[PDB]
Amino acid sequence: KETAAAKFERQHMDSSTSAASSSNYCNQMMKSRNLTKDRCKPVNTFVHESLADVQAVCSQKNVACKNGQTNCYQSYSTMSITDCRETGSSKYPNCAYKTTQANKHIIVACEGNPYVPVHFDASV
Repeated sequence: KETAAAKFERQHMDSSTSAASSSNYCNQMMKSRNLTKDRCKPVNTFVHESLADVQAVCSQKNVACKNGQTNCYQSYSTMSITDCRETGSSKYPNCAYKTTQANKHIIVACEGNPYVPVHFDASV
């Protein structure tokens, strides 16, 4: 089965670009990372930082997760991210997104040994 750590990398890591490439980026990436296979996933964030820098967030500021669990962590530094947001006119299987870049602190949930990101909770 795909591991939880690998699923986070597939859904949320894009270190090959420094920023929300193009207006096409979320349309291409939501499809290529398999987030439009079963339905249009409504919102998703990609992080444009190294894998090591995202993994290191699991040792940074401990914050409450939106679900009330305690295993979330906020990055001390801002990170380059792209938020993808399904358009009003998007109909599966032709899932359409708006691409918006930001520089924000990320909040991730971490689990396991090694203790690594398994969930993207929020950006602030």
